[PDB]
Amino acid sequence: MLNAILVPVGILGVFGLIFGIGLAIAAKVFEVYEDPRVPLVRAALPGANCGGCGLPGCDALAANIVGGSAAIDACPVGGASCAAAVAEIMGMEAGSAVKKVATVICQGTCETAPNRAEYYGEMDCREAMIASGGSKGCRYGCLGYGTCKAVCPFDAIVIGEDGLPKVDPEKCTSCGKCVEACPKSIMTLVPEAQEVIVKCHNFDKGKIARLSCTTACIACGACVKACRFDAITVENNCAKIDYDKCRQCYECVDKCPMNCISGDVEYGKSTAYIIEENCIACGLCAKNCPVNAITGEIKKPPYVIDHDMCIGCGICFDKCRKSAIEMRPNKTK
Amino acid sequence: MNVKHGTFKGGIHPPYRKESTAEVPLGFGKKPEMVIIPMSLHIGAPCTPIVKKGDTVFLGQRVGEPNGFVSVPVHASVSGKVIAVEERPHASGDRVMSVVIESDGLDTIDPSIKPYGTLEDMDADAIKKMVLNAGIVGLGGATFPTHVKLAIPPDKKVDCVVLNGAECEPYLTADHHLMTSQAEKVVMGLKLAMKSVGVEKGFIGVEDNKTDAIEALVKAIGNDSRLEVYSLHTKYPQGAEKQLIAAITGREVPSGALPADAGVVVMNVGTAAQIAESMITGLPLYKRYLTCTGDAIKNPQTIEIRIGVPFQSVIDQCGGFSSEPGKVISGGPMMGVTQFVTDIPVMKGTSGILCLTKESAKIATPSNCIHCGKCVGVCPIHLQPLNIAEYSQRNMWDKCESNNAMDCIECGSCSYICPAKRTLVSSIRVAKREIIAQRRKGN
Amino acid sequence: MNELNLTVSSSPHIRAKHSTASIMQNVIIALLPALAVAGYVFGLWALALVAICVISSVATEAVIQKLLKKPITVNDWSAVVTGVLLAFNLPINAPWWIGVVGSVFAIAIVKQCFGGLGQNFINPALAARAFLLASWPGHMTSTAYIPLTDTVTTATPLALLKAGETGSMPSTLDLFTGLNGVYGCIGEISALALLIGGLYLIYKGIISWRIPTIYLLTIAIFALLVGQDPIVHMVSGGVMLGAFFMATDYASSPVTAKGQIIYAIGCGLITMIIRLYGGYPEGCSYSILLMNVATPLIERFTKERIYGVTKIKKEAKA
Amino acid sequence: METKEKVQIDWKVVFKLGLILFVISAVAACALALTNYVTAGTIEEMNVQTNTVARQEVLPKAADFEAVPAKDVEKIASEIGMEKPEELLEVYIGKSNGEVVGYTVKTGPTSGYAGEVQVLTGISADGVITGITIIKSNETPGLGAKASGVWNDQFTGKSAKEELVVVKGTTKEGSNEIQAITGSTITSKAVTSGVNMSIQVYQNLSK
Amino acid sequence: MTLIFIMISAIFVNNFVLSRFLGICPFLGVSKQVETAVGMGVAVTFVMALASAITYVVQYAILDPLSLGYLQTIAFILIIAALVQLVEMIIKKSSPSLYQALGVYLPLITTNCAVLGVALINIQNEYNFIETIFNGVGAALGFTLAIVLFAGIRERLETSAVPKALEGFPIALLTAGLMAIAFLGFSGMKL
Amino acid sequence: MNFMKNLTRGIIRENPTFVLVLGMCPTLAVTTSAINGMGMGLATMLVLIGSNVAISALRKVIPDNIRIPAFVVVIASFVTIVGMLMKAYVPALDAALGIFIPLIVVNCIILARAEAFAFSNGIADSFADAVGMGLGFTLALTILGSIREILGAGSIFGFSLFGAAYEPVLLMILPPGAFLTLGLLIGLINWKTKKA
Ligand SMILES: NC(=O)c1ccc[n+]([C@@H]2O[C@H](COP(=O)([O-])OP(=O)(O)OC[C@H]3O[C@@H](n4cnc5c(N)ncnc54)[C@H](O)[C@@H]3O)[C@@H](O)[C@H]2O)c1
Ligand SMILES: Cc1cc2nc3c(=O)[nH]c(=O)nc-3n(C[C@H](O)[C@H](O)[C@H](O)COP(=O)(O)O)c2cc1C
Ligand SMILES: Cc1cc2nc3c(=O)[nH]c(=O)nc-3n(C[C@H](O)[C@H](O)[C@H](O)CO)c2cc1C
Ligand code: SF4
Ligand code: SF4
Ligand code: SF4
Ligand code: SF4
Ligand code: SF4
Ligand code: SF4
Ligand code: SF4
Ligand code: SF4
Ligand code: SF4
Ligand code: SF4
Ligand code: FES
Repeated sequence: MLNAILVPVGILGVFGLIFGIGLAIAAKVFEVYEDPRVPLVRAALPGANCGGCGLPGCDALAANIVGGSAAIDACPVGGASCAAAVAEIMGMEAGSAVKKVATVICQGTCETAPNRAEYYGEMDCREAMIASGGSKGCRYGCLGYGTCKAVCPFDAIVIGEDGLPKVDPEKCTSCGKCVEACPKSIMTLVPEAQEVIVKCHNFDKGKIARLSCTTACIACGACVKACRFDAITVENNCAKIDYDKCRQCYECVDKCPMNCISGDVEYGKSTAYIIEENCIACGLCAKNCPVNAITGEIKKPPYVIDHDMCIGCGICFDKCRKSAIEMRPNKTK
Repeated sequence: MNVKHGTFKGGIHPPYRKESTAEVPLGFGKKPEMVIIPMSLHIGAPCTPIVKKGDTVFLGQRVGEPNGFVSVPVHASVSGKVIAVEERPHASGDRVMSVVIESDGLDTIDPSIKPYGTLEDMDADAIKKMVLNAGIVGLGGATFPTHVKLAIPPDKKVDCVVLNGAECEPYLTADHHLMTSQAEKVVMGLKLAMKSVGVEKGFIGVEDNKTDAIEALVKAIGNDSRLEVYSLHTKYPQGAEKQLIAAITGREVPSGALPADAGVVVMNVGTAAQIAESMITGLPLYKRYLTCTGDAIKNPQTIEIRIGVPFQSVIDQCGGFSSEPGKVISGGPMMGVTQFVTDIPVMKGTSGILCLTKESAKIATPSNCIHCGKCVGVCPIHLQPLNIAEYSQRNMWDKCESNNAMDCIECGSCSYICPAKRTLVSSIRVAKREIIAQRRKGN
Repeated sequence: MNELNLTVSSSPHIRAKHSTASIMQNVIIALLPALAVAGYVFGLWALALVAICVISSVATEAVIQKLLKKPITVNDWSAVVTGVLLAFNLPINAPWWIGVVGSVFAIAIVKQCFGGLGQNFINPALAARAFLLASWPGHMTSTAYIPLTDTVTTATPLALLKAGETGSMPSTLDLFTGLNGVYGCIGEISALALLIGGLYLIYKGIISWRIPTIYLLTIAIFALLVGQDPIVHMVSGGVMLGAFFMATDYASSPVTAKGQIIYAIGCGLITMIIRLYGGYPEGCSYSILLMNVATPLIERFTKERIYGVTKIKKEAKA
Repeated sequence: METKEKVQIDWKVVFKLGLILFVISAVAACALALTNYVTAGTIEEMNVQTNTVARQEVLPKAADFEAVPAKDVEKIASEIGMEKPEELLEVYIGKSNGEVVGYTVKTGPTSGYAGEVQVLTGISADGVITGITIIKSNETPGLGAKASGVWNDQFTGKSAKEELVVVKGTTKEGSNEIQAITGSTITSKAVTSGVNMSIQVYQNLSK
Repeated sequence: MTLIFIMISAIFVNNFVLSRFLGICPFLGVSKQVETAVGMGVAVTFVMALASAITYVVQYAILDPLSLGYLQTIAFILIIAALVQLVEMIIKKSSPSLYQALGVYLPLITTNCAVLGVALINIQNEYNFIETIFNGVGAALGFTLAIVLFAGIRERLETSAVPKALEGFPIALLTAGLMAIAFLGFSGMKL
Repeated sequence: MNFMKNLTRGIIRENPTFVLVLGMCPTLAVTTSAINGMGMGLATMLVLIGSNVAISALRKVIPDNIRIPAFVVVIASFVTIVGMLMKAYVPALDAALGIFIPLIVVNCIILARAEAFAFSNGIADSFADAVGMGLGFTLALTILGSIREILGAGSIFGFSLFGAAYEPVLLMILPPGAFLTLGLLIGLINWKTKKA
């Protein structure tokens, strides 16, 4: 009766032993020679498989990296957290990458910028670019046929009723596909904190641009004169705002002849709102303050200051050694 | 004369409407009052104007110097006073730098213009210099400079020069009248080009439907055995460069290469005629045989016109519009570029002014592909457009490149023969542009 | 200035006269004589079944294309062609619900689920026959039942050939014209009408001679090699309609010459093999479906040499 | 050489892989042997009981069935005229009250559509087929699975002196004629074939 | 003639994917491209041939004399899976190239029904050794042919405008159903 | 919190027949009726529970080089146990099943979930995942079998529905019927998920 149990145990044990010995003697010969750098980076990447960063797929970064050909923030979909994770795996500091959103720099509707010749063909922006360079009255304006919407994989672009595309700030990962896929080179990336943008991609002179569209940049030069910090420049008869030096004083939007800059009059006006606790009545603010909206006598706490008008500025977080001045948006609406 | 027949594989037979203008005798045009001379009259780099407001020029005066090797000077067509230098509408739809100028009224010629001599006095370097100085470009549509083509590289061997007298497009009968009336100038230009290149074989490609042109060319050749004339089967796109070279010489131009690799130098008949005219008289290129036709024109005809005359003036010269046009085309139906306004000056490379009415411009909306396999059966490059178009519409540029989308000549046969009224050549052009842009961005 | 409202396009600005609607109308015009002979031999019920199939196909396509928010494209006459070719496959004793179910399956699953017209990969009218034959064999087995004497047919001529009972076969000429004592599907009584329709289609340029000519040639060659009568094998069965109107399908046949030649050779070989040695009395549907399955391989392996490339010898990627 | 002798003392991975696999396989084999000892006899007992109740259903007139020796099972199979029989499985003789009442034969089929089907045929002593039953059929459902049920009633009460023939029709024109199942004709010609071997065996046994 | 009949029945008449419901998960998972389909076919062919040989030589020599028909499946697994592991090892280093980890489908060659099913059928049908190898090779070639044809059809359907709801796996299932409908014509062939 | 989350993930969100696309041979081969689908679902659920529990309990002794032989040996032992038990108890289900009862070892779901989740997780989490995924597989098989039986036999669980004169769609229980039904069902599920 015993042998009926010893026979299958012995047979299966012999088979398992010889097969395991063969597999182990083959495994050491069949050596892959891999490094522990690809397996620990697969859950850090979002794995969206969206080509706007370089190599196809999202499994290509964990075949690269050991060559230094790409930066830590090469993947914009993951963002600051993924960049910091990759940097701390590689052992270096992670930069403070500001989140960016795709934005159209053309505000032209079918009523504002009418066409001059009806178009026949496929409903696409590149196909319209082929047919004698677009059917729009403005040569550089947005066609509105929806190529940027069909390329974006996160469904963050909705074609509006006026023909221009609107980008939802919550669903945009700044992958950069729509920027490359727009034939008119209109789609750009703007920081989320930036509101004052020059929304006209027109390179023509004054009269032609004014005839083509009702909100066209004519390179008059009033916005440059209004700007104090030197952040907006007129090149190729078009205005462009440098987002690094722009402190959002909301003065270029006021002095534009035809509201070419996307902004509203609600800004600043805080003539040195000073916390009473952390200033020693130093009296370094009433001296000039160029427009002279601070003047007082030494200003022992609490500060006796009349608030009537200001410049906005937004730079007085460095003039105070104790940081007593607070900036708050306090205007109409 | 041993007249030989040649043809190629593939193509279409569109309904050539060469009856309303072919039998009508060629006329001339009146002296224009004002002309717009653009600075972009060629495929190369644009020129830089030197005349300012208030100046006075004559015929043949230099207006813009070349900028680079592949660039050509631009001459004033008519003597007069320049009134403005500004951006003006262009045949490509954009606005380009240009000089507008009203004419004096008596057409005074430049005293510095002199004849260049004869055929035996003119050597290859001087021929190239005269071609560059005369402002002669490719009159076949591409507007490529001729002096670049005539300057062959030392690493490439060429043995024959081929004249392209085969107008494969409908409605265009300019070259027919040119070889009918000025065959001797065509022969002289062919001889000059053959002497400039340094070869001994010359061929002429003429379709068999123009027997009068064949007889005129045979009479003009004489007893010269070094030049031959070929009667080709009436087909489209038989007039193309690769198809003509395959039909005449039998060689095939390699993919992504030039006819210099095949040992051939091909020029339009009009270019040779202009070269001979400039050698005889010394005047630059400022006139062209332009045909105005279509079902929206009262009296379609072929006329000699200057360079810089707007479309409206020549259209008014041809009797004006009979009805309201639905399409104005600067060229043939299969290769022309549609227009927005009729205030655009004529080019050096414009071949025809075609006016389609509203009834003839109505094309049905594109529909689903039925996989009939007629686009593949008419390709002269033996491609399969039903795959390239579908890959281009789905944003797959890698498969477009893998399906040889860069070998297309944009002849329009595939989109002509398609029963579903699809647009196959525009998607292929999209794929070509995106592949070239990706190559530029990657480097 | 005057507002000249023009039109803008790339190329070409002139187009051909033909279109999809013209192609399908000419196909139906070519199919009409077979319908006439079917109405003559059987009666009004053949025309009623054809009308039922046409109405079912048109309604199914219209409803499905409207429910998907797509533009309605019942004007290209593809659904009518599919319905007619499906009604030509049915017996005279098939009830109406068989035709309705077949039309719904052909339009919905085979055609509309893959994208629409010309975007499928298999033959719809033969897929709707390969589904009704396997689902309801009792109704799809007894094809045609009434001669003028009502009881002197028993079996149909193609099954008698496989059973070896050649003593009751038609004398190889009545079976051609289709007048007395021949009984098959609705549109297979006469082969002369189908031949006339195929000749008209060849003349109009809609179909190419390669597939029908090579199909009939290889069937004749195989039937002569084995030892059977080739004429009886081409004329009898659904060889004529399958070769002319169904093997020459647009969305399921190769687009090149070599592809069409190989496709026709394979269709004929598989048809003859299934007929002589298989379990079915005929094998046109299954051979055509098998060669529609293997069509992309033939398309991939038989591409024409592009102008310029001189056969690079597989050494530019190593 | 040999990857530094399998990284010197690291031959233990080669040893322990095989040892672990051996232990796991031995444990699994011991469990399987124990459960086989637990439930081996129940399977064959259930099979015998199923065959017994199937035999009881076919022949109700028999008090008990006696098994003929298998040497005889080959002996009649050898000479009564089948090319490669290989299917005359078992023959049982019914017995009731001192007299033989009939026979039961588990023969068949020859060649089915999708394999082989085992049909049990019971023939009474006076020469009347009392019924048939299918006990093993790997046929496609809906077509070949319909052969067990009402159709079997076509084989009851018929004489046992001539072979049966299958006909495609809805009219019973002959005594030895069997109507085929609609849509499944290959299966209907295999069960009747098994009945043909059964009646041949009964005819040999009656002599 | 008999071996040719076995090969024909294994490839065409009784194709494993399209007529026996064996080996469908990799038939639907890796058939997106022709090249990966061919690689899968070659790997499955080698695995199936070696498995058929080894389980035949172990079934009629070891298990049958000792009356151990209840362990059979387990034993076959220890013959199949280990070999597949070696195959997974071959695809990476032995040949210095070919560099393809298929992804959640190379370990499933052990789990493939067409690999163990052909081994079980090959003893259920009582075939000889040469017949065993021939039937295994025929089943492998049938699997390769089916997966190659399916990959070609899917690469064709890559250009068709299939609806967004049916993109991916439902269209693959519909295509497989239509392929089975087409392949139904070989049923009942008695050569 | 993770136990119910894993169970719900196995039941609805994973659903190996409808989303994961695994275990398709017994899905399309035995779902000609609801009873056979229920039996396959229960057997697969029991085998999956046993194999996942054993593998997650033996995660510290199995190296990465011989993982497949040990995994499929444990799975095959459990499958043989279950098959012999159902041979002893339920002969009708085994007779209706046939070749696919030894082929439970080659169900892709079992080894996929062994190598994906059961190897690198605890006993309780793996047990919850096995319970949820077995319930999901059972529900999918029951739904598919009910639809196929309704269309091709006119009955549910053996009780006839469309009277007695109904002529069945005989291709419904054929392999093409199963393929088409699964394709249409997955398409409907995808459409409902995307539109919600
Ligand atoms: N009005 C008319 O008569 C008319 C008729 C038909 C076509 N066209 C249009 O004319 C345009 C010509 O297109 P294309 O495809 O023939 O050629 P292309 O436009 O590519 O260039 C023309 C000439 O340049 C060559 N070329 C370019 N770079 C060169 C170099 N470095 N050296 C030597 N040669 C070089 C070309 O092969 C040829 O000699 C087409 O767009 C066509 O559709 C006009
Ligand atoms: C589709 C197509 C059709 C063409 N047809 C003509 C034609 O009919 N006549 C012609 O002279 N050039 C034609 N060309 C241009 C030739 O390819 C070539 O570039 C030109 O003839 C050279 O002009 P040249 O002689 O001034 O160098 C065509 C080009 C294309 C792409
Ligand atoms: C020559 C020709 C043959 C056709 N043959 C068939 C056919 O059998 N069955 C079919 O339904 N449709 C046929 N059609 C219509 C055809 O549906 C359509 O082009 C696509 O097949 C859709 O599958 C045919 C069309 C043409 C022009
Ligand atoms: S952009 Fe980021 S998520 Fe997208 S593929 Fe690149 S690395 Fe992956
Ligand atoms: S809107 Fe542009 S940048 Fe933002 S996700 Fe879409 S494609 Fe990427
Ligand atoms: S932004 Fe660019 S891509 Fe988007 S609709 Fe406008 S033109 Fe087209
Ligand atoms: S003028 Fe400026 S705002 Fe108007 S359409 Fe053109 S780019 Fe847009
Ligand atoms: S103020 Fe407005 S119009 Fe003037 S240059 Fe600035 S952006 Fe252009
Ligand atoms: S918001 Fe102020 S700082 Fe920014 S560009 Fe306008 S004027 Fe300059
Ligand atoms: S610390 Fe700030 S608030 Fe105080 S005196 Fe200096 S500048 Fe003024
Ligand atoms: S930022 Fe400086 S200059 Fe501007 S209001 Fe404040 S204190 Fe005055
Ligand atoms: S694909 Fe290009 S070469 Fe071929 S027919 Fe179309 S335009 Fe002509
Ligand atoms: S000609 Fe048009 S409809 Fe025919 S296959 Fe080509 S693209 Fe499709
Ligand atoms: S192949 Fe996946 S369960 Fe059979």
